[PDB]
Parts: sequence; C-alpha cells; structure tokens
Amino acid sequence: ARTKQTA
Amino acid sequence: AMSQDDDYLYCEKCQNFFIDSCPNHGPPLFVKDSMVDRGHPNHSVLSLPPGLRISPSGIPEAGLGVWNEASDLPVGLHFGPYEGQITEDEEAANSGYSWLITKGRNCYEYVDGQDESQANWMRYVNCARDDEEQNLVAFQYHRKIFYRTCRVIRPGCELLVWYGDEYGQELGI
Ligand SMILES: Nc1ncnc2c1ncn2[C@@H]1O[C@H](CSCC[C@H](N)C(=O)O)[C@@H](O)[C@H]1O
Ligand SMILES: [Zn+2]
Repeated sequence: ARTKQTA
Repeated sequence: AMSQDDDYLYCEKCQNFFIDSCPNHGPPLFVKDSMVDRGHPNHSVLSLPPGLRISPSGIPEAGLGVWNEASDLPVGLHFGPYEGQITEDEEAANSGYSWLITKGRNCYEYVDGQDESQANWMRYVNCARDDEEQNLVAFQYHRKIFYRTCRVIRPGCELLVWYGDEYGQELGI
C-alpha cells in the first residue's frame, strides 16, 4: 500500500 | 478525455491542457537533472538540479528531504522524469519509493526508485500532509512521472508532493 499514485 | 491523456500537459494558471504550449503562458520550463554516470552509487543525490539541496526533512521522523536554496521557483516549473527500476512485481508496490504508471486499459507498471544507483533525486521528495505545505503535484506524462510546482517556492522551503490517498493513509495523514 506504500505505492504512490496519480489522480 | 484530455484530462486523462499522457500526451497532454496542463497549465495551472489557465486550467488549459495543451501539447506544446499553453496559448496564454507559452511552453513550460522543464528543469534538467544534473549529469551523472549511469549506475553511479550516489546517482540519486548527484542527479539533483543546481539550486536545490538534500538535507533532513522538516517533517518529524521523515528522513532526508529536498529543499529549495537558490531562488524563487515559479508556478508551473516541471521536474523529472522520476527515475527507477521499471517492473510489474508487486513487492515494488511496497518499497515506498514507487509510483504507479498507468499503461491504460486496466494494466500498469511500477517505477521503483528504491535503489539510489538507479533512482534520481525525486526519490527524496517527501509527502505533503496538508495542501498548505504542498508545492508539487505529481502526474503522468509520456508514460512517466513528473512533478510540477503548484505554488511559488521560496528559498528555505522544502519541496513537498502528494503521494496519493492510499500512501497518505499509510503515513497517518
Ligand atoms: N509526511 C510524512 N510523514 C512521515 N514520514 C514521511 C512523510 N513523507 C515521507 N516520509 C518518509 O519517507 C518515506 C518515503 S521516501 C521519501 C524519502 C525518505 N524521507 C528518505 O529518507 O529516503 C516514507 O516511508 C516515510 O518514512
Ligand atoms: Zn496557461
């Protein structure tokens, strides 16, 4: 869950 | 939708999407990383653009961060691409240094900046906890990730980007 995600 | 399309840039001030230039503000300034030999062990640190500095974050217990030093950074300044190891392996999902890259149509990659010899300085940019300290927006462009300034950044201010809602919950925000 420590995955950076874009809008 | 232009909103969701890789080929398009976005102008903060106008709310315009464009391919080459905002019709009002012209083409965006992309700042180059500094030159460093591929695979260098301190590649991520050494790739840092002039005018910035890697120093302990102002966020408590957040490790290192990236500070602006030289002069005011204007709105709409672009940084990147975020570098790292490209992979679909889901243990990359957990490094804490990965961005999801959407290849469209329910398929995706990770770019994992965990390894300093493969990553660039953007791995050191910390996560904003409130929209008042956020001065970078991460976004996907040409199948890669870039950060752009969404406010003026004065000397002595830390650069801070929003990691997405899932990682933010994980950070307790
Ligand atoms: N708002 C925040 N609060 C607490 N820790 C944060 C944070 N933003 C980033 N971090 C820390 O930084 C990690 C993301 S990687 C960012 C660079 C890291 N600070 C480093 O020293 O290399 C997270 O796992 C977390 O430990
Ligand atoms: Zn514009």
